[PDB]
Amino acid sequence: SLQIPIKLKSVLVDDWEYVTKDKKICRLPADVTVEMVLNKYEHEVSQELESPGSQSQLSEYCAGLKLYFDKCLGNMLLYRLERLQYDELLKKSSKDQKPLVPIRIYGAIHLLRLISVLPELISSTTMDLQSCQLLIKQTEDFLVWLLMHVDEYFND
Amino acid sequence: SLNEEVTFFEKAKRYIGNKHLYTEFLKILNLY
Amino acid sequence: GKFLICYKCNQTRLGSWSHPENSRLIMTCDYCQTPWHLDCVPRASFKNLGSKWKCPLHSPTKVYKKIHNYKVWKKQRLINKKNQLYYEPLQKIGYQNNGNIQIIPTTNSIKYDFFDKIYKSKMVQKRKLFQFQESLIDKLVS
Amino acid sequence: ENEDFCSACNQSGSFLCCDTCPKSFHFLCLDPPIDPNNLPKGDWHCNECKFKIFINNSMATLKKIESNFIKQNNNVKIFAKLLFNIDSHNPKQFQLPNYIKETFNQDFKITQIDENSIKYDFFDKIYKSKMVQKRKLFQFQESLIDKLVSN
Ligand SMILES: [Zn+2]
Ligand SMILES: [Zn+2]
Ligand SMILES: [Zn+2]
Ligand SMILES: [Zn+2]
Repeated sequence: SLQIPIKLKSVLVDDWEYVTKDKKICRLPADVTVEMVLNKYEHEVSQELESPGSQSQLSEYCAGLKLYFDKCLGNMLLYRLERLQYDELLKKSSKDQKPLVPIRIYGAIHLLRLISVLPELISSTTMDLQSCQLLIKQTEDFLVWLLMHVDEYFND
Repeated sequence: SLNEEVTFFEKAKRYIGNKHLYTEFLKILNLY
Repeated sequence: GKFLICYKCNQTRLGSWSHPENSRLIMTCDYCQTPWHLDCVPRASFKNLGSKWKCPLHSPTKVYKKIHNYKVWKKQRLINKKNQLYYEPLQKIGYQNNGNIQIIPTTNSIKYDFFDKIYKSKMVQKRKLFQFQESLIDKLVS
Repeated sequence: ENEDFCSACNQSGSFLCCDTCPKSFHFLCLDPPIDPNNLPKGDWHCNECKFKIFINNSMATLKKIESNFIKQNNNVKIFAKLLFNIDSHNPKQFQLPNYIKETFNQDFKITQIDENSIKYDFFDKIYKSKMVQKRKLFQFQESLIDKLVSN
């Protein structure tokens, strides 16, 4: 039930053009990670949010989105000329003995890709009504918080 | 001020005693 | 063999058979067996026949609330195990249950999670208090 | 026993024929980028095949380990159901969503709730009620002040 505005659609289709019709992919450290986005997003919304209950849902949604990004980037959030990049990342991670982690690697734009695939992905299996509404509500206010400063993370 | 706010629930549970009465107390607090 | 301690007064007034007027009558609830004095809950009868006596600690199965007409809520009747489905919410906070719920056991991090969640929220509230009173005194000058 | 096209990336190339499902994958179209000429020796169970023989194609044990998995991670609880489908998901190329391409025993279900959720809900709703009555009192006070100033 997502109705995202035209600017997210435009930046997503221009990323599609850069990833399909062009060989160019995102930078290695992908600059600002979703770490940053979710972190500050919490630091602004929780100071705008009023109830302790709503802040519990905010932190819960942040942690779940981070873990889902980590556990689903290798499953859907990849394109051509990025599987080799992911292979290079996982061979580099085993060199310094630290375990691999997608959250602090990929850019906030693959997070927006996860939000884009989320409506079709959620309705595939058995899921609630009210939990679904909570998820799209957190989706929509996270998206409008992105819409406040798209130019911070989506400028070429 | 903060400490009593976070400590109210389990001190209420300690004052309740029986776990069935605390279950009905949580049912009351949910119905509210 | 222990003493039925009344819930409200936290005492059992057994009496002494030399001063039997010092003995307070005690009954037990017909559902949770919680013993109550006849004076702590205002009652004169012992509820010997008719309906089962319910102590004040039990949650109601029927309540009326004011609309400000009215609205009524009745708890769902018990259903046998072959046709009764108990389901666990995925949403923890704000799940609109019909008032018909079941309590599951709670299984150190959660304890401190509650502590910071009140801190932050109350902080935000102070800020919400401080953002509106300044607009009030800045309205009086105009 | 094999597929002419890769069911993940949707072009033809070097394939790995699975045993049960006829779908085949490229050497990178897998959760892990299986190194060509270095593929582990065995039957080559895929993620779907490993999900079926992990649960032994019976519903009761799969729901019980799904509930056990959700019980483990209550911090990511709303996404916990969505973490499970991933295990039973064969990684594929990101095909765009369609809108992105453009420009009765269930009625009397008893809710299984916990003490901490009741605590959070009670605190949330009392804070909501207290500050909506406080803010409406403040708004009525401001409106009455404006009415007395204008009069
Ligand atoms: Zn008494
Ligand atoms: Zn009773
Ligand atoms: Zn492929
Ligand atoms: Zn297979």
